[PDB]
Amino acid sequence: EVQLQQSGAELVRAGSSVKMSCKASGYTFTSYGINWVKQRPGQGLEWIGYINPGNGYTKYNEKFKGKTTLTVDKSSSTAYMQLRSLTSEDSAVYFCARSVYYGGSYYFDYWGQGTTLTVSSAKTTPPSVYPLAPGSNSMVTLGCLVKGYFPEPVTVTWNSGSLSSGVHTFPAVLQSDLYTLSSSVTVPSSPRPSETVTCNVAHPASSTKVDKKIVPRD
Amino acid sequence: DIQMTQTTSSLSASLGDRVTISCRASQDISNYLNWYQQKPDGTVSLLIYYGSRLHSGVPSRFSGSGSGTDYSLTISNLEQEDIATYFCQQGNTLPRTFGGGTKLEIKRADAAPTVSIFPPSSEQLTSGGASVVCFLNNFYPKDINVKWKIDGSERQNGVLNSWTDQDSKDSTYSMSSTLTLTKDEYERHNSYTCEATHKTSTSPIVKSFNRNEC
Amino acid sequence: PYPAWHAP
Repeated sequence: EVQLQQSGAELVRAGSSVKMSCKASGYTFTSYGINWVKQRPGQGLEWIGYINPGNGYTKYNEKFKGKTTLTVDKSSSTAYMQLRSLTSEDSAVYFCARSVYYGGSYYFDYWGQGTTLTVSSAKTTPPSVYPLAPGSNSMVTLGCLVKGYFPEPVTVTWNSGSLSSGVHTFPAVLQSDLYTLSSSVTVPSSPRPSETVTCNVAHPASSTKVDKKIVPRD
Repeated sequence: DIQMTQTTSSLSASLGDRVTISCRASQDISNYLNWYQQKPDGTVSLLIYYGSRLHSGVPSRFSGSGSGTDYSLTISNLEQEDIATYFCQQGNTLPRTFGGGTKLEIKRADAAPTVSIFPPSSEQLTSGGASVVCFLNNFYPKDINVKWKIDGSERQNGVLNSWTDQDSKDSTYSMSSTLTLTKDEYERHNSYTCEATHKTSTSPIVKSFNRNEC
Repeated sequence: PYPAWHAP
């Protein structure tokens, strides 16, 4: 098959730059073009520019020009995209794709998994796990606020797994340059505070495995 | 240049139906249109190319058409596997442009959200911060407006929301909303409210607590 | 006015 393995996630400080890879396999690297598409998780896809491996030619999207640079190396079938003077606006996942000719034009027939680029000054920091107990009825919801960590991901489970049904762990959101997420579990009134309910949040990046117990009150 | 408007952001349907996703160019593209299907997992793959007719080794039940500015991907005999986001792309002029994309979801019967509000934790307050959290769980349709009130009036700074994708067992959505304040601002007020407007009732679903009754 | 590869 045709394959495109892109680089690993990237973490960088605004003002700085980065260089991602796109290694091609299973086809003649120089017989096809590589395009770059950005997907900020806002609203769609943007065409950055592109390049002809054999040709060395490059064509940019006016917007991404000036801060973007596409290159290639052919003694190892790899293409590179370099972003400069990064900003919050450059946080997105970037894809590379192959271009095939047909009719009088192109289209992308194969893509890479994509490369996540988070522009930030944070450093690995463990989250604070706050227990969410109700406030002063046959089913009761309890929460757990995982606040102030970096970088993703975070693993949350309740009672180490034994509490599986009725659990909603939400996508993390960036606030303060740090991620924050929440999780909720719904157990009958007979289990809590009668028994113990604990959220277990793991954060591989900082080698942290926190177990927070949800106790009555505040 | 030519920009594509996929004019429906989220499209709703049942397994088995005939789904039609549209896309309009702000100018004639002489049939230089392509369709991609991105999955929740993040990966993108091609479907149909050129004028919308041409196949790239895929299920026959994927078909394309259109002719000037108006095109469409039609998934007859829809399937689970097919639940994903579809983007159209024009290859007539530079720069290349895609549409906003259209995301399919499974059709389910309406369900009001269950709502829960939670005061700041002791643990957190001792750190000088204060976050009030509100979950709105297992609701459908997925459109919803959460509104916070402090001491009776709206508040909008600090509010950060998160939404889960449609669930796999049931086809409901869940949402979390969090109001973050400093410890002092929080202790300067009494009542906190989480109001959920959803077209399940014309009346909001209200949850709140007072720091005094705490 | 300037080069491309399917268009302007």
